[PDB]
Amino acid sequence: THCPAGTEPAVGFEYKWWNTLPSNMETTVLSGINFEYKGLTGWEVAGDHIYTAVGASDNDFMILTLVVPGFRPKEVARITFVFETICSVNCELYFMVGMNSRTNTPVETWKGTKGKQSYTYTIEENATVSFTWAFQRTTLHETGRKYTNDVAKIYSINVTNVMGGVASYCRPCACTSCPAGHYINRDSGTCHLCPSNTILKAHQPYGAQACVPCGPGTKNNKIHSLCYNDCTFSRNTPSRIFNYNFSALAGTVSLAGVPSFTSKGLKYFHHFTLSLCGNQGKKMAVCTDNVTDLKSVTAYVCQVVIIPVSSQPVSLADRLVGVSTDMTLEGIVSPVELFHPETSGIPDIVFFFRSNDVTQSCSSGRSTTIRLRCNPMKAAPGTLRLPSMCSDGTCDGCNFHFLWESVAACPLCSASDYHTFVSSCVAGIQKTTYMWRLCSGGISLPEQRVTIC
Amino acid sequence: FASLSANLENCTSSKWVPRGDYIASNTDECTATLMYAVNLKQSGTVNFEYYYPDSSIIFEFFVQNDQCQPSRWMKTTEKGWEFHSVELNRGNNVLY
Amino acid sequence: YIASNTDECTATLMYAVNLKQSGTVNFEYYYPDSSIIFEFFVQNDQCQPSSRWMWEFHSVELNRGNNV
Amino acid sequence: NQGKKMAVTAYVCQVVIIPSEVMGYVSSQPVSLADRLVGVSTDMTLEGIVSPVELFHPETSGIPDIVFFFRSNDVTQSCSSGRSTTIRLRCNPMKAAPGTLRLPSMCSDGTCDGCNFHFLWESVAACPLCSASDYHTFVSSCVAGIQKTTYMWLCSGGISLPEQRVTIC
Ligand SMILES: *[C@@H]1O[C@H](CO)[C@@H](O[C@@H]2O[C@H](CO)[C@@H](O)[C@H](O)[C@H]2NC(C)=O)[C@H](O)[C@H]1NC(C)=O
Ligand SMILES: *[C@@H]1O[C@H](CO)[C@@H](O)[C@H](O)[C@H]1NC(C)=O
Ligand SMILES: *[C@@H]1O[C@H](CO)[C@@H](O)[C@H](O)[C@H]1NC(C)=O
Ligand SMILES: *[C@@H]1O[C@H](CO)[C@@H](O)[C@H](O)[C@H]1NC(C)=O
Repeated sequence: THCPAGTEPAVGFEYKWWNTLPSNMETTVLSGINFEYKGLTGWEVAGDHIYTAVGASDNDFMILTLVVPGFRPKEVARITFVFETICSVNCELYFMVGMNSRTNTPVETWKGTKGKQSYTYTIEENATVSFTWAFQRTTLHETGRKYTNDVAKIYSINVTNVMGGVASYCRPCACTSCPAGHYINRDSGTCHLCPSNTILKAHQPYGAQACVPCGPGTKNNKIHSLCYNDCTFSRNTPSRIFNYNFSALAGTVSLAGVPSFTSKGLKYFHHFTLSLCGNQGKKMAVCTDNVTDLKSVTAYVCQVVIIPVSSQPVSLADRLVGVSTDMTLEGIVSPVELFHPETSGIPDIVFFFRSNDVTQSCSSGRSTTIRLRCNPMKAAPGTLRLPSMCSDGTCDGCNFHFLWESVAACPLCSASDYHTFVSSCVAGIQKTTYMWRLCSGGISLPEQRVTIC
Repeated sequence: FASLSANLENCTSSKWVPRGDYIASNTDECTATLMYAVNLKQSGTVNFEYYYPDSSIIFEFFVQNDQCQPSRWMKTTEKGWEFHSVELNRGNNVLY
Repeated sequence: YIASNTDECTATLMYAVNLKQSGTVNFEYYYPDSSIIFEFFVQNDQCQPSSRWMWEFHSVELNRGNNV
Repeated sequence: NQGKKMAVTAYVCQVVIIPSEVMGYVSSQPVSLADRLVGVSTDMTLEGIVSPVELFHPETSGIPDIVFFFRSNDVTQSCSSGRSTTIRLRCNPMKAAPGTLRLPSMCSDGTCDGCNFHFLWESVAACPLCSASDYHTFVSSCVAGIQKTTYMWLCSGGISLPEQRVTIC
């Protein structure tokens, strides 16, 4: 049925059945023994699911390569698979992605027998991308095709934002792109703006349901792509109002742990580039592959391990969770037991920023916790100290936590904060001197005045 | 051929192994050097086929010359085995 | 004789001779002052170190390889 | 160390060292700088030896700076008067570290004078030991039957801060 003119023209790939092999995907066999292209038929269609066929030997790779030239408009394309593996042992699904026709790189490699599951991948930028699923029935080499039970079933393939493809499903639109901050809505009939302090998601176009309000202690960016942190948090207490400042923490810092030897003599140490707030929500802390040049991920906190170099870059701060002094925020907590109790004793502040990427090791995803502290003796603009118990900070598996200490982190004291030492009227003389008793900045110290009694 | 393997700073058990029709590099983190000392009586070249599956392990092929005097890194290979060749002089060139 | 550079610069005097037989090298070296250090080694056929530091008389042993 | 100059034996030792990794492994040109004691006082001049105070920045505390003098006995052609070493002492309240020795910015090598080698040391302990009357008095007078006596402080160490006491008026 023809897509209505109201909805935007959307083309997507969906192959729930395999009675006819799609022209985009082609089959090829790479022999495991000789590592050469056999030119065989790696995968045989069964009408409902595609499985690996038996070649010269079970060790041979069964390649099914699907190539798309471009993407029709950093999650421009979210490809989803449904892989069901009846394989017995030595079961590898080398799902490789070729960015801009580069050398194939396996983003995810499942091991062992697994059930049907959905896996999503992110295409950072538009380019020619080929999805190749390589299967090896057995890692060990044995003579004869004695293992044909190891077959991988992929009966569903979904591709989003594809160029030159069929329109399997059409998404709705009002059809011009609404300005940033306005949620696209077809039933309304006009570009309608989201409420203030809310961020809109482009994955779900219709309605304001995808438009989500910002978290505590945050401000909305003009683009509404992600929330922005004002760097000044104000909370109410019975005594007075506490205004914790973090303006000086906008700049990035370079803190790395001590090198650690591997099982062999190789040594490594983790280095994180942290940008707490500021820059109008721009998370420019990026880690690149300088060693490759002889990619880059944009996040407030950047993860990279460098040997005595630039490898394993993954984003740590993609989505803002919340900002407040409470330990818990949207079900995310920091390991406060590792952080030593601060000397000042004021309630500690913690910042939360969760990364969007989800891996096999991190089923719940990568959530980053940043603990904020204030210390009067820290005369330096900022002293970021790694937790002693977890030098690498990866002991939690998904929560990476550092400790920052600076003078500016103390709350902005009110007027009544400074200690009063006014002298009373005896012998015709009185003195009024005011000085601080945890205060940060604020009005200068008032001078003394003399008056007759 | 001298299959010298040394730790970069035990991996002594990890070195370039004669897997079969092809030799195989060590997967773990160590420096496995395959060196050949051949005295070329005439100017010539070397032609060897090298498979570069992944960028995790780097490949270096430099022929040090007669005086021990020393683009060394080999680019990744996709699809086929690919082909490599460099020029050699009349000196006692030692391939590594 | 030949003179070393009085500057603080690394100047090397290299000879690549192919010994068909095992032999030695016998050379006289003058060391007036310790300001300039003297290094003398032999690198075997696989470029490799075969002690290193030194009118008097000096001599070392060489192998059948293309000693440099 | 009971006068033992174990830092050639001198209180201040002069040695220029090239990087060891660049060489391939460093300790050369050792000469003693502090063999004879000249004098110790806050005055700039002592036995005809002065320090280049113009190179040292004015201290933040503002108290009269201290300078230590130790002259080496060796006399060379370049140094007809001999090697005399000047050490400038300063105190800074914000120097929470036990000691921060900072080289003169104008003369990085410290050999611009030719015979006078001078460094700058800053630490909290360098401040003078304040007396009893140094701490500021903020005693409250007797009005409405209540009075408070609180004492608080450039002082270094000394007697602890006295606590407040309450007494009827
Ligand atoms: C890529 O960038 C530079 C290029 O060599 C290297 O890292 C820097 O190296 C310089 C040279 O000593 C240091 O001064 C810098 O401190 C290094 N950067 C950091 C962040 O420490 C290295 O080759 C690569 N580094 C990274 C981070 O990709
Ligand atoms: C892929 O999944 C998304 C998730 O909502 C869906 O909108 C889209 O229509 C799917 N692709 C196809 C071709 O149906
Ligand atoms: C994506 O890149 C391809 C080339 O790799 C290009 O042909 C295509 O037009 C691009 N898509 C755009 C610009 O939307
Ligand atoms: C050290 O290397 C030797 C040489 O192969 C090996 O036998 C020994 O097991 C190694 N020591 C270890 C692995 O602790």
